[PDB]
Amino acid sequence: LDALPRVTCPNHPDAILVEDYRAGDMICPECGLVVGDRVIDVGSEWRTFSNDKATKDPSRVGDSQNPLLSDGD
Amino acid sequence: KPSDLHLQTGYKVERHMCDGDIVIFNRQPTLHKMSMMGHRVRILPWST
Amino acid sequence: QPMIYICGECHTENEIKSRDPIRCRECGYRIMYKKRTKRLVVFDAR
Amino acid sequence: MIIPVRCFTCGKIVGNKWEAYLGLLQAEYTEGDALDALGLKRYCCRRMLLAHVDLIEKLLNYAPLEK
Amino acid sequence: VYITNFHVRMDTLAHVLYYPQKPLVTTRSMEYLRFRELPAGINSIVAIASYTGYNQEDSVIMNRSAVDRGFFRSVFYRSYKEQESKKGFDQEEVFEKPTRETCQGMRHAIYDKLDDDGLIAPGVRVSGDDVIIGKTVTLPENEDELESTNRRYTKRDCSTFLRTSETGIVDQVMVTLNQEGYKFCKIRVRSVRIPQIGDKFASRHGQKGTCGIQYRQEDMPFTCEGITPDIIINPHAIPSRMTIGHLIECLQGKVSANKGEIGDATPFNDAVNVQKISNLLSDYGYHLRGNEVLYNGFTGRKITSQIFIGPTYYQRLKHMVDDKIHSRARGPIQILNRQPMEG
Amino acid sequence: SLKQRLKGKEGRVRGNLMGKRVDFSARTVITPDPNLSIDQVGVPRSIA
Amino acid sequence: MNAPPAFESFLLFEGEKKITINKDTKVPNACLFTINKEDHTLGNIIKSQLLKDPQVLFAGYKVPHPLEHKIIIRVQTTPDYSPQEAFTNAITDLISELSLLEERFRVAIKDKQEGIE
Amino acid sequence: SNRPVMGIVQDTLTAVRKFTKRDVFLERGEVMNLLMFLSTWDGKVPQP
Amino acid sequence: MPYANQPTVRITELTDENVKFIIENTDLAVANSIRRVFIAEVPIIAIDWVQIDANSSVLHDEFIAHRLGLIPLISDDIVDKLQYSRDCTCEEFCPECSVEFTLDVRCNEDQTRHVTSRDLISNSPRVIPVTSRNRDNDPNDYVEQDDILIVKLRKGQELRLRAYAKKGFGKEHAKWNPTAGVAFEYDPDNALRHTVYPKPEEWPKSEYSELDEDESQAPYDPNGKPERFYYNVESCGSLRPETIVLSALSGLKKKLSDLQTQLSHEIQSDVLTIN
Ligand SMILES: [Zn+2]
Ligand SMILES: [Zn+2]
Ligand SMILES: [Zn+2]
Ligand SMILES: [Zn+2]
Repeated sequence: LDALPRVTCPNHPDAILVEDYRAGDMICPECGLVVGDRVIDVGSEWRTFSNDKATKDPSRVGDSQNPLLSDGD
Repeated sequence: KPSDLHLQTGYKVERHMCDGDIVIFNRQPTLHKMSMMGHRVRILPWST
Repeated sequence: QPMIYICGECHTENEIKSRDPIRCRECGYRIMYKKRTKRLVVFDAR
Repeated sequence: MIIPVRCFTCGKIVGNKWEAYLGLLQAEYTEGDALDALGLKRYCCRRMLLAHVDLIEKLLNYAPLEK
Repeated sequence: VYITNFHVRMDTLAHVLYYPQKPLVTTRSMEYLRFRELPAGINSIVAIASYTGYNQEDSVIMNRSAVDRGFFRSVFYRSYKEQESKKGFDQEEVFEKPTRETCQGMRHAIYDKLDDDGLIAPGVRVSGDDVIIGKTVTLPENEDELESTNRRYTKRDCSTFLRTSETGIVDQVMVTLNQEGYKFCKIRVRSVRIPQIGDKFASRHGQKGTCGIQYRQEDMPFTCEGITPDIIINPHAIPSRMTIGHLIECLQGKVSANKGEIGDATPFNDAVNVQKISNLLSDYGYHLRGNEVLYNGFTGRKITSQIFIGPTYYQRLKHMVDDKIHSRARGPIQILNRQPMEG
Repeated sequence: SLKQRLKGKEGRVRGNLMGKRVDFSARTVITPDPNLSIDQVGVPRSIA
Repeated sequence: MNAPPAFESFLLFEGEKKITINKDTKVPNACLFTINKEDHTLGNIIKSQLLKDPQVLFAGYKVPHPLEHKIIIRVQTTPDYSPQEAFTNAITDLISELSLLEERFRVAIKDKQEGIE
Repeated sequence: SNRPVMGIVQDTLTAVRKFTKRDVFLERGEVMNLLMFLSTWDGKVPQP
Repeated sequence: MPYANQPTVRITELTDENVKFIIENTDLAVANSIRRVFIAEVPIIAIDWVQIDANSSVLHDEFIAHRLGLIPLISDDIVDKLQYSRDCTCEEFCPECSVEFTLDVRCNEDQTRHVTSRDLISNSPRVIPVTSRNRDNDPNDYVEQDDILIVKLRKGQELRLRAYAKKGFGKEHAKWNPTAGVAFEYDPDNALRHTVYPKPEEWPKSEYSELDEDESQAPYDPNGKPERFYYNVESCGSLRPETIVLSALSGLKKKLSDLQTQLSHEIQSDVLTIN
């Protein structure tokens, strides 16, 4: 079970799958069989995605932490 | 086809919370024993 | 859509199809106003 | 701020009496006289007209009022 | 209300009143503090009565027909802002209007209420699902190649969606730039607020009370001519907290209403507010103690007790009952400990 | 570090074992209603 | 709006009914009526018409909840006189009484086109 | 403390001592109205 | 039923804004039920649907639309013939019920212009609008004859909006209330002794106790009966006072006749017989 791009259904090959925000489920249009295993939500983690800092505060916190570069002086 | 769904015996339906359900009604914060008792639901308008 | 913002000083519209940085003629400030939505909106009198 | 029509207690009109109450005070400086000639008799109607300020005169004094 | 210019200010928490009526029984000390010009409520007639026993423990009973006429009708003014800042060297935000196929990451919402520029126009029935500010950003660019163009490429949907709680309408749209040098936007959401059952209220004497229940005008008692009360307070709420001053405003407001003069409420006067004020009320054609009898609104039987009626100035707290609710069956779950979100 | 996440200073003890969040719950504003029974609790329509 | 609309308080639905005929399972020969979408405006006049009639032994009315709109009527009469005729003769006496009140009301208002004095 | 926690005070306390007052005499039309308000009732009107 | 109480109507004084009458020989439940009909029962026509096309004044649209429906629209043109919108099964709105109300005003001068209810025209046929210099043909008004003022428009403010006039009554919303307040009083001497009146000397005499001038300080009467009910219906200006009673007595019998028809329908559907 590794060929899971973004759509999959055990009964028929899925094609489209929406991402509901009011419920956080993978509702399928042509049937409705969800895929299960809900991780973090895209809408709930909007402000914590990509630019998950306090307005431009890179310094990349991985090894050589240096809060400067851009907008940090 | 919501009006044409094949269902048999042994399934689980997540319907609404109808009347006659015994639910717990605590206080938060709790100070003594009789502060986490149960009650029966009753549908009524307004968020009260 | 002719609705391309409204100046806040001279109170004049621009009505141009471009991606200018909210620039306007004569007046050079950044106080931008916007028109009303042209759509059948149903209100109430209660 | 624009007194409404029909009081919240009874229902007698009073919204159209603010323009006439300000004119009676210029020629007659008496609160007990202008409130009687306007048909107001009960205490529920006197509360809506007396306890009401007209702040709309200070809002219309602005100049940027066209867009 | 707190100022005069209400169209130039765009604050996240702003509440105004439709009819800011000045209080009747007021003091001369607040005349210099600019209080009679900017009040916080109206002079609602509060009749001390038991009614049906629904105004128990910091709660009152109001009229449903009075709210329909304009009883404490406020407007919820909330302003939002989204800074259009950079995202790297060649990464930045672009205000545009993508489609369903030329972009990815639109959860489930569509762009049916947006504009070509990337914003919303004043007068659109926005809800808890639509997008108020639409914007996209890219990151891979040169990384995603080798027959990977199609139509969306790397267009990530980073639009600003409204929280599933605000069901208002856009009123004002302002676009300007700050000292940061970035062209941002600032819109305001206009919502209708009505005193529904459950909202938190207060009083000028300190006896706060939420909206217990609201009945019609026919279901409420009335006097002789037809004076229907607006707010019913618990009579037992006075001896439980020794709030004697609440009965002073309820009696002083009745005398000033029959006379037509702003009576002074100086707490250190020599006019004797016990016998002189009581004797003046009996001259107009009422009881000197201010007690009146009402009639039953269901059967028509005379009330045995005497309801002490009179106007009393109240206020309105900022505690929305529909905003403090929180309920969910099954939604987003975190990944750190497999637990729900914050709130 | 690794010890602070388990010591108790808002780690895996106080912030999870002694203070987490559950599902299926409601918290509004209570209102008096003596006409109801001793077990008939109020249930709003929006919550239901 | 979280609460019901303004028209739901009086307008019925396609699956709801007005008056409901139900019999009692306690005292012999009795019926417990049930009228939907109605407040205390109508329930107060039904008891008054049955109380004056000496052929009625018991008559009362209550509501399950004051915020809702539903009234019930439990009448108990003699074992010879059917309780269904007591409520039927009571609704006909009220209409005949209000009809005569309107007829006499139109005569008094039309007997003074100029003035009584 | 071997004592019940249910308390009946405030509005549900003054009307109790006033209903049993010596200066209280109900009429005939008010008795049948209160009998129907009972949740349960055998159906036996008491003797006046 | 054999024996029954007969009505007794004696009109005291009727005017244009209020009416006074006395009802005798009736039950106490009838006196309280007749007051609930004179308020929220009579069908009144008023503005319901509101649409704002263009607005550039100092007030928002949610404040003008609230004051538009509160205007006491007159109903002296037989409003019972209008069919409800929920029973017309047409296309939302139709000229048979919804009356088109259009507004168009523009202030180009420097001084402030007062916008009243006269600028609100109507594309509907010749139907009487609101009481604002149109019905009172007799030169005997107040001082200018007005009911409500929209907003004080200054130099550079326009106002264009559309609205319809649907059908409703007081039970649906408080804006369809043709009567302001209804007075009620019976037996000023307190014969039934429903209350106590502590020290009757402090209690003043009302305007209805003049016919029974008693000096015995509230006389007692054991064999009492609710007789002689006073009334003073005061309208707010939406309908003629003596006409509201005529339109309420006919509408009250229609509600009672519907229950009588529904009662016979349940008997035919059930296995119980009455004949
Ligand atoms: Zn599928
Ligand atoms: Zn410009
Ligand atoms: Zn009034
Ligand atoms: Zn129609």
